[PDB]
Amino acid sequence: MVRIDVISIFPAYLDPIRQGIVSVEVHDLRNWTHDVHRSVDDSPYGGGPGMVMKAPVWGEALDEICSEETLLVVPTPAGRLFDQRTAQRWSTERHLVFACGRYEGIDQRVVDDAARRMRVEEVSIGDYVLNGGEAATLVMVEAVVRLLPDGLLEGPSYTRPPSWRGLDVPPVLLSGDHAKVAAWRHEQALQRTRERRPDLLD
Amino acid sequence: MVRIDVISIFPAYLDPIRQGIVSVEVHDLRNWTHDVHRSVDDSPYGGGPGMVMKAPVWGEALDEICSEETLLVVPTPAGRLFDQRTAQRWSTERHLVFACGRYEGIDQRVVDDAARRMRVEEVSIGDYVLNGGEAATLVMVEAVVRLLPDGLLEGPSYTRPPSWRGLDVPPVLLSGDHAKVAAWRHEQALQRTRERRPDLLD
Ligand SMILES: Nc1ncnc2c1ncn2[C@@H]1O[C@H](CSCC[C@H](N)C(=O)O)[C@@H](O)[C@H]1O
Ligand SMILES: Nc1ncnc2c1ncn2[C@@H]1O[C@H](CSCC[C@H](N)C(=O)O)[C@@H](O)[C@H]1O
Repeated sequence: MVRIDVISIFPAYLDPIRQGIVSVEVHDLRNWTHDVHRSVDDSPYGGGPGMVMKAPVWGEALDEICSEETLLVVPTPAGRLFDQRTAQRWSTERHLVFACGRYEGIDQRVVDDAARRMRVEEVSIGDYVLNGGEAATLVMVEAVVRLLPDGLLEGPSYTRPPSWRGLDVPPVLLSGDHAKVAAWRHEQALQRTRERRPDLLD
Repeated sequence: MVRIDVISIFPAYLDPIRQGIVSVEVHDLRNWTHDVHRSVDDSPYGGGPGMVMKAPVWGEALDEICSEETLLVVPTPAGRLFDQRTAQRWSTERHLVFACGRYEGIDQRVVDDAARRMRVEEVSIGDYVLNGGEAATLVMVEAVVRLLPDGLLEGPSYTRPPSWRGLDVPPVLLSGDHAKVAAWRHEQALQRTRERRPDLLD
């Protein structure tokens, strides 16, 4: 079984995450604060464009939630790119903890302290900016959980009816020789990949 | 104002999307079915590993929801990569419709028919596989809405206290000359980018 914990100051954003193999629990980071303000952020050392999430609150939360078996994931635009191989690799883990940042991110010493006792991966889901780690956590959790018990883009798929609004299903798919269908699909996959993702051809 | 419509067979997955500039409405695709089964999928022409979403249900839904001003987004792993420039560009639109696929995706003629009357972008959020377009829609909507009224990864940030669990904030950030802080941050950004995203240096 894989146990998944998510820590966030917007726990309700993880509501879709529910939709004996996997367990999910979402925690409010403000539960490990001790001040009337329930403060989780503070001013950046060196100056900066926003606030930074405090280390003591995070360390206290991670002390309670994680153990030596934990793989701690920190969603961040400064991370390694999430990919299918990463999702497969994480699917074998027994305990994933997703630490969701907001503001400008989490004080670096949270990760440095955690790495003393567990494994930690900082991961971006793509080259675009979100407000927080929660949506990235939804994507990574879904990608992983769907893996529990070539290199061309996929081309177009069709289903019935054979004609719809003057647009016909390509005849080779209707008149089906397996070899001809595969050939047609490979050509479509290659053209699509050239058009949309030339990086995948180098 | 930007009006955002999402169409999905799992409308509840778009619940976080709520958290005079932007309007969001989620629709159940099965509302445009007419059979007792509320069927939205059918067998792939040419053979295939799964079912394909029917065109007539989608065209009927898109007839009701879209107009000539609409930019229709189809989340798909076969799409162009979503990026920050795309999110900025979409933030200027007046009407975004997100067509969420499941199973093996949507019959290609849905996109071909829609492109007769509107603009259509097929977009992937990254090189990993989800079950459906709904989580990708959460990411793209968040990236866009946060834009409404260099090229190195960001390095580490710190906030108080200056020492925590034997880990000190780097002294240059505490003893702050603006030029020295910027220099230190540029070096950290460069090393981090080399380590985690060498593709960004080519
Ligand atoms: N592409 C991405 N992948 C993973 N997490 C991301 C992400 N984009 C943003 N995040 C999450 O969002 C948090 C804040 S990033 C946004 C910072 C702030 N709004 C600003 O002025 O830019 C990060 O710490 C990370 O947890
Ligand atoms: N990286 C990505 N970016 C955008 N949409 C994606 C995506 N990965 C999956 N999707 C969405 O998920 C839908 C089904 S893809 C999964 C297909 C099926 N479960 C299988 O056997 O592989 C796509 O049509 C698209 O809407």
